[PDB]
Amino acid sequence: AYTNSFTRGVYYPDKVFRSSVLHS
Amino acid sequence: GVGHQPYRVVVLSFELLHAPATVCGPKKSTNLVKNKCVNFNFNGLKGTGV
Ligand SMILES: *[C@@H]1O[C@H](CO)[C@@H](O)[C@H](O)[C@H]1NC(C)=O
Repeated sequence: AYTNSFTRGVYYPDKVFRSSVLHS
Repeated sequence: GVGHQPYRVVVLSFELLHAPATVCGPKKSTNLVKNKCVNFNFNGLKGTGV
């Protein structure tokens, strides 16, 4: 069986704090 | 021969990650001064500011 993953599967790539920014 | 003799070797591997660090040499920690332009050192990070 299969199902839609949607927008799941996003983690923090590093432990550096960033605020109000669009980061690649 | 000298090269064929046994050698005890230790390789030290270390990480420059920005996690809270734990392993470093004996350095005295001074008092904290706020709201003043001072030089500062935090876990080997050097800077100058308020
Ligand atoms: C994902 O799975 C569903 C059900 O198995 C199927 O209808 C759909 O076509 C699949 N989509 C892709 C992109 O594989």
